[PDB]
Amino acid sequence: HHMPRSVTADASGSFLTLTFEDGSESRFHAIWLRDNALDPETRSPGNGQRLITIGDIPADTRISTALVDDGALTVTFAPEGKTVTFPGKWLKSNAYDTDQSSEVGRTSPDVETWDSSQPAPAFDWNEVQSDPKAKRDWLDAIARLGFAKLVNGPVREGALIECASMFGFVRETNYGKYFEVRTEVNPTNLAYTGLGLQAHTDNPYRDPVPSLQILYCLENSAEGGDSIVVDGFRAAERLRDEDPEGFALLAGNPARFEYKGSDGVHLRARRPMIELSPDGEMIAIRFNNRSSAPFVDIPFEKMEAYYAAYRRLGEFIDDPEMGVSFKLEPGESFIVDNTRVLHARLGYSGSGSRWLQGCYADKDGLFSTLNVLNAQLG
Amino acid sequence: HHMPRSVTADASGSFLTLTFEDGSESRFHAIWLRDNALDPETRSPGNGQRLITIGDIPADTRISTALVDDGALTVTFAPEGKTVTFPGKWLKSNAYDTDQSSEVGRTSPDVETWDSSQPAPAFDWNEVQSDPKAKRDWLDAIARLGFAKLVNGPVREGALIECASMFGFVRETNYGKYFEVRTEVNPTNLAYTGLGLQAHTDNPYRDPVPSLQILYCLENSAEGGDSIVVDGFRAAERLRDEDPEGFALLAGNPARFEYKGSDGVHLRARRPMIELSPDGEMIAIRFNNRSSAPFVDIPFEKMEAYYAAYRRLGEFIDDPEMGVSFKLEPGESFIVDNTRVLHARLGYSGSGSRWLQGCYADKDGLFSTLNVLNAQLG
Ligand SMILES: C[N+](C)(C)C[C@H](O)P(=O)(O)O
Ligand SMILES: [Fe+2]
Ligand SMILES: [Fe+2]
Repeated sequence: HHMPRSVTADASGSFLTLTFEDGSESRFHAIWLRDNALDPETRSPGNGQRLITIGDIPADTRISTALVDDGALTVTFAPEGKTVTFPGKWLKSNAYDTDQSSEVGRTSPDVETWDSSQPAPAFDWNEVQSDPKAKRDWLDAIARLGFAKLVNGPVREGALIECASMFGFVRETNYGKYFEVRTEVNPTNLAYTGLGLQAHTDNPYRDPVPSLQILYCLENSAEGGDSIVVDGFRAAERLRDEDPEGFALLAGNPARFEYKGSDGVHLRARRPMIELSPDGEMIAIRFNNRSSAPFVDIPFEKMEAYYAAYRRLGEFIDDPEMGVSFKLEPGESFIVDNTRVLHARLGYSGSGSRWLQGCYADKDGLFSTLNVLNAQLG
Repeated sequence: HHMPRSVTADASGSFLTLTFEDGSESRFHAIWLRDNALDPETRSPGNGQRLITIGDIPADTRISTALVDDGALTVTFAPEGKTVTFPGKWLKSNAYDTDQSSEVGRTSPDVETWDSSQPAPAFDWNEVQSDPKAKRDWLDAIARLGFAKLVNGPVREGALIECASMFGFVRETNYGKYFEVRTEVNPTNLAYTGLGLQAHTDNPYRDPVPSLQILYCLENSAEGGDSIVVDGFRAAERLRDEDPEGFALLAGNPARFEYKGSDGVHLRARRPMIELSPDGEMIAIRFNNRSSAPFVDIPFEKMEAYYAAYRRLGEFIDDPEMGVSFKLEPGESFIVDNTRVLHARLGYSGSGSRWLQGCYADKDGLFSTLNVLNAQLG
């Protein structure tokens, strides 16, 4: 099935049809094959960079001659007269003559959505540093599920920056490379500190949104206040399955977010609460009650139904059965994919203090590190 | 103009229609007005953040009474019995009943597109550093035009980091805090050679894409090495106006991008070459011949047309009448909005030396700095 058997070219030379040993067929256009040639004059052997532009490829490029031999495809292009070969495995892996799904709001096959039945993934600080398999599994959990907990870390200021550096790079803001989250819980504030905060993604007013968030515990002597995570993709899925028109409104119209502090910070963004790829795949969630700004982009005739959908998404986010809760002891931390997984805490149940440190990092670095680890372990 | 004259409420109480003194009308829904109330129980007086969730607003919310007085609208909401006042100017500025354009591929009102007919805007290093009016003008140019030169700067290694610090924060990547743009033996990227490069946006394989790039000249004494910038929005507009089907193909299907230039890095992204907001406004351009990966997300029946559109976009990008060309002197630099404005360079050779330094920053910080300067200067 990854082993090519034979090939036929069209009389035009505009495409060819590759038949594999299992009977399956896959068609490839001449232009696509020429642009994706893997030979040293198309792709630099040293760095993999393509050496030619689309403009460099003759617009009348066609397949002149083609043949399957010993697991590979030989193709010669006219009018260049250029012969290249493609390994069979590569052609199958990079095929586009497939039945690509067009389901609106579908999740990527790489991710798995969850509710309160999902245990919090937990990994050991020392093991992820010394065991590449543990590191791979830690980062893979953040990739697939959008969060993971790291335990047995050092009780040291700035330790979260060391965590970030294990896979990527910190998104520095006006607040610094990291920020302090100090809480004092006492009878004078327990009326409000004793209630939970609505789950949210951080900084939807930043474009580009910081794509990972790390929260790291240094001190905890206050009862309750468990951290909680909610899968924005699951909330969005539930809306879509119940109410596809409401989902389409939240995906089809941008919201506005703003943070205009008294500390000389003024951040604004214009993005939808549910962000889809142009072919319908769900790629990001932005939900934060505190920084939502006037919605000026939604037409008058859609505003009521938009608000109804918005309210419904909030109910799914507020649903106790959607939240995964956990304790953070000193030296423990968690990361969330801040383009997907919302976070908050439950109410505090007793007096004391807490000291967390917070920072942002970016997913591209995490995915790169994961890719490198998979290649090293594969 | 923004002075309310009169108001009518709908029979349902679901919206009101505000008539201003110039005869213009604007409708506002009960739910939208309630959610946007500016009073101390809905919005913090200290930081302007929202103190309610969408779920806190009653399900039955409607307008019980509404009156115009002292250039403002006073509205009472049932069932809360909550009365709030909206200034006339606030209502005009935050109106959504504005007959929003649905022109696909339109640019934001805040940007202005360009070609080779406008000389490069240039600002002075010492002026932007000391004079906040000059800084504001420089940053506003980058915001509106996506491009500005900064000249008469220091011939010093790392000076670009000082430049970044004038408005925001460096996005550190695999390439470093900053990178050395010079010929390297065993280059990790074709930028590190003497070759000419087609106009491109940096790192389309990175998601999130770096939103700003700084390029800073230390040496440019070889024959060639001229810089060219191209407005990707202008190129996209031309394709839109000439060939709406081709524009739709590039906006409606994701491309793939990949960089694996050495061991220890493997960056991938799945994004369209033309990114639109869900309401059709142009958001971003991603275009890079060197790191475009096999396009696997485009149906077989659309791939030929997709490539034709990609070719045509490339022709607009390569058009000499689109490119703004200059050769940097030591201590001169430029910034591009890397989500919009492409940069290129001509190959260099012979005696002499070329040495540029590059780094990434983010637009969110630039806009905040600009927003703060605008407040402080008026
Ligand atoms: C090497 N680099 C200058 C940092 C990036 C390249 O210009 P690319 O974004 O085209 O790969
Ligand atoms: Fe938060
Ligand atoms: Fe570049």
